[PDB]
This record gives sequence, C-alpha cells and structure tokens, in this order.
Amino acid sequence: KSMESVMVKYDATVRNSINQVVQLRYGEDGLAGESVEFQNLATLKPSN
Amino acid sequence: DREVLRVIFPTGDSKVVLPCNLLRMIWNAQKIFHINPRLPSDLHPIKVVEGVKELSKKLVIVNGDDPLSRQAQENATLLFNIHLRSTLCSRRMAEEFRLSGEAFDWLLGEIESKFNQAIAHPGEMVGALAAQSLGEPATQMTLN
Amino acid sequence: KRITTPYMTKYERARVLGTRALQIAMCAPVMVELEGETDPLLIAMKELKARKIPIIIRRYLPDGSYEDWGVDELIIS
Amino acid sequence: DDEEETYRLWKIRKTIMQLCHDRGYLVTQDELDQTLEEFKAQFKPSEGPRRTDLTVLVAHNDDPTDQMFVFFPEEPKVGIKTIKVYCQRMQEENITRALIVVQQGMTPSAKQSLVDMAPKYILEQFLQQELLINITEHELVPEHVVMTKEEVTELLARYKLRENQLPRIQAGDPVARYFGIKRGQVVKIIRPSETAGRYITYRLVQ
Amino acid sequence: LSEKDVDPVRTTSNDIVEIFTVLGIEAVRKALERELYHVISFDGSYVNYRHLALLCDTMTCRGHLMAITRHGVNRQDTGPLMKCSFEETVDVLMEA
Amino acid sequence: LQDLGVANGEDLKETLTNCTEPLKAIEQFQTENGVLLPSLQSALPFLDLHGTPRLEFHQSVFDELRDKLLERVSAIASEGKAEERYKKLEDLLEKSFSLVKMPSLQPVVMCVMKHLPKVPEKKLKLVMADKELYRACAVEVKRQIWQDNQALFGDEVSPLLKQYILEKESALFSTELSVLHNFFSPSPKTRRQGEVVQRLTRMVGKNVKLYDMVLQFLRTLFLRTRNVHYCTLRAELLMSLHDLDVGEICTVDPCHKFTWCLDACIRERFVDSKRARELQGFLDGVKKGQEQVLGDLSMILCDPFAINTLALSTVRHLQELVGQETLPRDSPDLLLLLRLLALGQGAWDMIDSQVFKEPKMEVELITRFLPMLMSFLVDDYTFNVDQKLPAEEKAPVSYPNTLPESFTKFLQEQRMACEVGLYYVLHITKQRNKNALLRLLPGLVETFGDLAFGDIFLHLLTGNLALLADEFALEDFCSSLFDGFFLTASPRKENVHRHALRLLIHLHPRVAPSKLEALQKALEPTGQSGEAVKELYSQLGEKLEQLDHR
Repeated sequence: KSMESVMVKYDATVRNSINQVVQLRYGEDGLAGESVEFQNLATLKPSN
Repeated sequence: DREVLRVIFPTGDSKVVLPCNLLRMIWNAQKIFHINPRLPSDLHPIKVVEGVKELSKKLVIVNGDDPLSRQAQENATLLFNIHLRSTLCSRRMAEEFRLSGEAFDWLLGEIESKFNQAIAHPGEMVGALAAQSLGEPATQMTLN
Repeated sequence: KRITTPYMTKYERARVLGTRALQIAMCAPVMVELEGETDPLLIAMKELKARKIPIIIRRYLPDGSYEDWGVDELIIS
Repeated sequence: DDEEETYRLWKIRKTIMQLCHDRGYLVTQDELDQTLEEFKAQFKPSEGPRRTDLTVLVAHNDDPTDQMFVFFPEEPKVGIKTIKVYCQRMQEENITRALIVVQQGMTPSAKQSLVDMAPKYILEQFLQQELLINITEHELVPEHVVMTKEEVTELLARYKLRENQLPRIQAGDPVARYFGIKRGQVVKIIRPSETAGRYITYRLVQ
Repeated sequence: LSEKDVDPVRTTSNDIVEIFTVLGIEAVRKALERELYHVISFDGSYVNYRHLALLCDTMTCRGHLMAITRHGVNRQDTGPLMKCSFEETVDVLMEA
Repeated sequence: LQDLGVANGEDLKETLTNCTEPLKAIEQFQTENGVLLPSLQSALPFLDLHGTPRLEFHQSVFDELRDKLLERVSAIASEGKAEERYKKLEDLLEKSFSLVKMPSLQPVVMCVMKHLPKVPEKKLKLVMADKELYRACAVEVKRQIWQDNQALFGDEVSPLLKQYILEKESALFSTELSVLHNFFSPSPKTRRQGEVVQRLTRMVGKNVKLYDMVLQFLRTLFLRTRNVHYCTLRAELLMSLHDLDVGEICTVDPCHKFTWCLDACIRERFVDSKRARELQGFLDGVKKGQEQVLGDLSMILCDPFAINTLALSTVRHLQELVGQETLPRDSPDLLLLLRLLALGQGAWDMIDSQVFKEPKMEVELITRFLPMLMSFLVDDYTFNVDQKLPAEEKAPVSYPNTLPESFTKFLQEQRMACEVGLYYVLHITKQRNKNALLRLLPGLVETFGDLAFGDIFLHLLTGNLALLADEFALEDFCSSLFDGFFLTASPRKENVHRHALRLLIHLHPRVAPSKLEALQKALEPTGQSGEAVKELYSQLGEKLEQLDHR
C-alpha cells in the first residue's frame, strides 16, 4: 500500500501517483530484474 | 577503468550483476562457428576496438544528445561498458577467444539485441514488484 | 522525433493482441490473409508478425504530453 | 582540559576551512593542511587565544565582493548582546554572511533573533560538537554539489518537470547546513552504484 | 565520532534516526540499504539490489524518514482514497 | 659544426674528392670519428660483425641522450642557485647556437631559452630574423623580443583580432530567431575561453610592458575602427589575468577592482545596489593626475554586454519603482546607474580626444522621458486592473495609443534616452502588450545615431520576436513592424537589411504568401550590398518555393 503506485513511466523514470520522480532510471540502470545475471569483473583483483 | 572500479568496489569483489553473459556468448559464437583455438586466427585488433566503440554507441539507456543527457548515458552504462571493454579487449580476443570476424560481428549483434531486450519496460509496476519480492523472504526467517 | 523506445512493451503486446482479437471476433476485416484459422488470438498473432494491425498506440508521457506510434513502426520482440 | 581544548580548537578550525573550501570560498592550502603543533605555533589555550580572537574572515572565489565571517563565542550560550556585537561588526564591514559556533547551545531568543534578521544579515548557528568532525568525509555520505539556476532550468527543461516532482532534502539536515544552502536550492548528488557504476540524483531543498 | 583515534569514515551504527540527525538523508538511505542487505543476506538468501534501492529511495524521497506504518504513510501528500485503502480510514475522510 | 672545430660534410668531401686513397682515409675517418669511450672500442667491430649497422645504435642513443638533456634542463629549472642555473644554461646556449641551424639540435636551444627569462640580444635577433627559427621558436623567446619589438607583437595580435571581429559580426548577425539564444546569451567565462584571449595571456606572461602594448593596440583598434568589441577583449584579458592570479598585473591595474563588479554584474546582467556602491567607490577613488583610467573605464564600459546590463537595470528599476510610487529623481541608485551609463556611452569620445571629464545628464530624461515610460506602464496596468474587474459595457475604450512626441524628441536627440528606450521596447516586447507596442512603434522610426537601426537592438528584437511568432497572423501588425519601422533603414543600412531578411527567414511560414512576397520585393538588395543579404534573398526564394508544397 505504501509502494502501490510506483511505476516506470515512459522516458523510463520511476514515479508515483503524485508524479514525483523517485529514480531517474529504474534500479539506477533502467534494466528489469529478469534478464540480469551474475558476471565477474576480471580487472579488479589482479596486480598491476 | 580499473582505477574507477577500485574506487567503486573497495571490497575487491568481482561478482556483480549485469544484463548479459559475455563469456558464454563468446563460447556460443565459438561453437556455432566451430572456432579451433589451435590455429592462428584472422581477427584484426583494430576491428575489435572499432566494433566495441560502435556497440557502445549503439547501447543507449538515456536518449537525447546534450551534456546532461550524455553524462547520464555514460553513468547508466558505466559498469557494463567497463565490463565489456575488459572482457572484449583485443588482447584476450586474439589470445584466448581466437574468435573469427564473422563470429565477432554476430557476437556484437547478439549483445546489442540482448541488451536492448533487457531494458526495463515502461508501464511496469516496479513498486508492487519490489514489495512482494522483498516480503516473500520474510516468510522464511529464523528468529534469533 | 518520438523520444520513447522503438520497442513494444509486453503490456502493449498484450493490449494490442487482445483488442485486435476482439475486433476480429466482432466480424472486423482481417488485414492479413488467414490460412484456415478460427481463433481470433491466432489471427491477431499472425497480423502482429505481419505488422498489419491498424491500431495506433498512444503512450502518455508523464508531463501530460504523449507520443503516437504505429504498430509496424515499433520493434516487435 | 587545556591539551584537549587546543586539540578540539585545531580540529574545529580544520573542519571550518574544509567547509568553506567546499562552499567555494577562497581557502589557502596551508590552512587546509594546518597541523595541531602548527595551530599552536601560529598562536596553551585555556587562560592563555580567544573565541573572539579565533574568528576568521574568508572571501568568495567567484565574487570577491562577498565575504563570510566565522565567529566563535566566549560564552556558553550566545546572548543577544553578542549577536548585536557580531551583526554591528558585520555592518561596519558591510558583510551579511556570518557563521557562529556555539559551545554547547544557543539562547532561544537568539534563535528568534537569527530568523528575524535573516534577510538583512544571514546568520547560521552551528554546534561546536557537530563541527568537531567533517561529516562530508564519511563513507555513507555521497558527493554533493550545489547547482546553480541555469543548471536547474536546463535540467527541468530536459525532463519537463517542476520543482514539486523532485525528491526533497530537508533544509535542517546537517549536510545542507554544511553547505549552507537555502530553500529553493537544489543539490546534485553523485554516488556509487553496484549495478550502474555511478548514479546522479537531484534533491530540492526544503 | 568526536573522540580521538576513532576513524570518522568507517564508523557507523545500526540505528537509523541517529544517522538522520548527525549524518544526512542520503547517508540514511545508504545505511538503510546496507542494513536491509545484511538482514536479508544473513540466512544466505539473495535479493536483487534494485528492489532495495527502490524501497530505500521511496522511504527517503521526502528528505526525511517516512515509516511504512500509518503515522509515516498518512502524512504523505497522496489522494484521500489511498487513505481509504490504508487503515484508520474515516479518521482521514473527516479531514478530507 | 665547424664553429666548434667539428668535421662536417664539407670536410668529408674535400677529403674524398681528389684523393686516390679512399680506403685508408675512410678507415681512419671511421676509427677517429667514433664515440670517445674506451669500452665501446672493444665492441664496435663486434657490434658491426653481424651486418648490424652501427646506425641503429647511434639513433637509439641519440634519442635517449637528447631526451636526458631535456630532462636535466627541466630538473635544473628549479634546482639550487639561479646563478648556477643561468650560467650552465648560457654555456649550453652559446655552445648549441652553432647547432641551432641543425634540425635536431635546435630543440635543445629552444628548451634552454624556454628556461631563460632573458637572453643576449643577438640570439633573439637571429630567431626573429630567420623565419624558420621564429616559426620554430617557443614563445619564451618571443616575449622578450616583443618586450623590445612592439612591431611583431602588433603583427601577431592583428590576425587574432581580425578573427575576433569576424566571429563578433557573425554572432551579432547569427540567423536564428529565438528568445533563449542570442548574441548576449553566452556567459563571460564562456566568452573568455576564446583562443585569442588565452593566446594573448600566454604572449604577455607576467610582464607589465607587454600588457601596455596590448592596451595601446586596443586603444588604436577601438578608436580608428570605431568598434566596441576590442574593449570587451580588454576586459576579458584582464579577467583572464585575474583567472591566472598574476599579482604583477592585478595589483597595478586599478580597473581590476572595478572589473570584479563588472564581471559579477555582467554574469547576472544586472547591477545590484551592493556592486553599485562598489562602482561608486571606485569612481570616487580616482584622484587627480591619474584620470586616464576613467577613459579606460569608459572603454571598459563601452562593452555592449555592459550596455545591456546597465540598460536592463535602468528599465527594471523603472518597472519596480511604479509600485513604490517613486519618481526617477527620487532614485539615487537609479541616478548612479545614469551616471555610470553616461560615463560608459562617451567612451569613444574619451579615446578620440583624451576627455577625463564626466558627461552630463538630461533634466527632461529624469522628468519627462522616464516618467513618460512610467505613464505608459501605469496606464497599461490600470487598463489591466479594469479588465480584471468585471462589468465592462459594450464597445469599451481602447488603451490610449496616442504617442507624446517629446518622448520621441528625446529618443532622437539623446543617445542615453535612445538606448534605454530601445531596451524598454525590448522589455515590453517580452511583456508582449500590442497596445503600448504599436503606441511607441511610431517615433522609433527616427532615433539618435540610428541606434534603433543598429546591430544590438535589432538582434535583440529579432530574438524576442519568437514570443511574437504567432502575432504575425495580423497583416496590420506585420505592416507595423515592416512597413512601419524595419524597412526605414533597410536599403540605406546593411545591418537593418540583414536583420529584416533573417526575420523573414524565420517567419516565412506564419504569414500569407502575399505579404511574404511583398516583404521579399521590399528586401531586395540595392545592387551594391554585401553577399549576406543576397544569400538571404536566395534562401527567401527557396523558402517561398517550399511553402507552396505545404
């Protein structure tokens, strides 16, 4: 009930019934939670 | 980009979530095109760099061209572009993946299509979705 | 210059298929040549793959304005 | 304690220099790097400097016409006579921006005097206790940048919104007080994101 | 945080209103996200971060904390019919 | 090479030609002309033994050791004594000046002179004279030369100034009519990132005399060309120096403290009372015998963006004083604005003849012109309040559209009253009240110095006409703009022709083709004007063609 009307509106902005922008892009990336999956960043841990 | 990820991830943990698996897609390209890594390949490194740049242009989250819009476009796909550049550096492409030019072009097209399919559809009620998906794990929680 | 995405959302797919199937059920003309089909749902899917449905989507932008899209203009996925 | 008093005063001055440097005011590098023994060398404090002597005046890099005082009170609770002295000195020097520390609290009548005389003399009370640490250097606080009106209108035109629709930041929260932004200002906040790298948001002051 | 030899970068709390008083709203957002991530990952269960980010942003959208209970939620500038749906309905319809 | 007794190619030729012993002479040459270290001599026959030429070894160590010379002069730049530094640098300078003619040893001399604030005059003379050397020398040499050679300094600023005037003319005549963007839109920092001002600041460094040369060039250009744009560059140069924080020039230029306020106002395009008081103090700080800076101040105030700032401040002051019921004579801040604008507008008079006395104001401007503006404004607001009051009977009285002509007399007799009236016209055009607009549109046809027909007000009117984009539906309004006002000076002044032509470019679709063709034939170039008006005419014909298809 608190988070009822929050919706990804065209231009891909997260907004409520009040039309106040909550997130400029959904999940900070505009990507749904379905297709995303685990990958590894190969350049983080190795030495110079 | 390595220094940037050191700033972003001081925990030094590589497991992240991203719209597409690039390693398995490289594997699929290898097996579709029957690439034998025991041979000297034919892939031009500058073609790899140019294709990566063009694909980076093709993947857009924030539309419009202005300083704020381009800055937001950079920020949105920052981590995914860093991951793509690290994985698809010409070094590893010509060293271990050994992918062919036609297979590489197919890989670029496939990554483009799958990224464009991964965009959050407008009209989605992410509010109720987050609410239910966060309420469900509460049903199974030991009380310490 | 329609700024919204050129893709058809799954919700737009659901609504356009349902509405066109109901139209076909109401003895509407079929803008594709059927092949012995009887269910309006299959005929609507055939038209969608043909990109031959006369509906125009009107996406209301949050600022009160809107964009208009032909179904054939959008990318069916 | 005298030793901890000078340690506290040195960290107070360091946090003030970092603050007004973050506000765009002209801060030299040495005072940004001033050490405890260096703080002693430029001047033991208790029954030896003064909260009136420790006061500083800083200029704005953008506008040399604008200067900001940072005052410290010699009394526990700032009294209306001290506010009168500070604002009269501001009148003599033709300044309107002044920051005033408080040792542990402020007289409520002085709070009323602050809010009443705000447009002619912009004053901000500030706890010594909250000033002891530069809160901006914490890991949880993201990077804040005050936006100016051309940026505000270009952003609003880029997204076709109003000020009502943006997320808010309460003006009484300590980060807005650190930046000294007023109602109607909007702050761009850059933060790291574990799914997009960087994320930019915009908080309207209220 | 004011005490000597106390790292004023990594020091933190599990309380929320403290962070609102001393740190700031975005710090409260981040600390809330970290606490929910900790209590969800305690049993080994994983949840996508975007849902947590959405909830933390909705709670911190007003520049001040908004509990999901009726005290926090009913203050929100929504339509009265949302208040019909929530609870304590007639108490809000009288003001409407 | 032979300056230091080193055998060059000519020595090789005279030892080769007329010599029946090439083998012996070449062997002795290769042995004697080796590198003077004993350890190499054991390895040079072995180095060559594989067919590997010693050439590649020579080239690699040539690059390495010359780079190390560059690194070591960079290191000694700020090492130890300045005396030891300049002694060793002058030694290497005189040594390699023999080899400055060489293409590979010239950068050594370049770096050495780059690390020298002052050099012997003969080396500077050879650098200047030989065109290849001057084109291949760094600006560190050129600053000293210009400190003793103002002619080449003028020669260098001249093309940059030409490009600056070209871009100024293009920007003032940039064919795009919109309220948002115009010639006055860019911020001062945006205009100070021009390559001309950055290059000039580098070419001056931190020397007062080069700054004085730039000053005198700007005086000559602004006076002889009668073009205010150079003055803007002067202010920009000063602020660029202020951006560089050179106390050698910030602390000597007394107008630096003035341009604090000028920058803080021109960015706002408004003079607040605080900066007004500051400007008053700076004017009052000018003592006797040093009044030349007033001329500089007037020059600095001749910047057209500053005229925009002062005129809009006067107009907005007069707009807000009606609510407080205060006359222009009862406005000391406004009187100070009038003083500063009067001192600014007479700038070219102060450079043409060294006038260090203030220009005088007009009583009737205080008592007739500005109260006539207020008269129009408050009649308009009284009509508006009557409209917002109900119960208006049939055939209501129109707003009085009669024009008091002493107002127009002051427009066409006082450049001060003229320009402030022009900015008032632009401001009411932003208010877009047709009644007062067509009330005052007569009388603007005759104005002082053709300022109503100059680049500034015409460009701003074209910018503001986008708000009136749909107001062209009435042919009466279009005739009032075109047949009434614009086309008076179009045949006789080139800029008015260009401005009316670009107005037709933007507003071609929102008029009937009859009126569009009428204004096209009225804006035919006179047979002797510039290429711009004819190209605009061709674009007019193209647009008239395209409209028939829509």
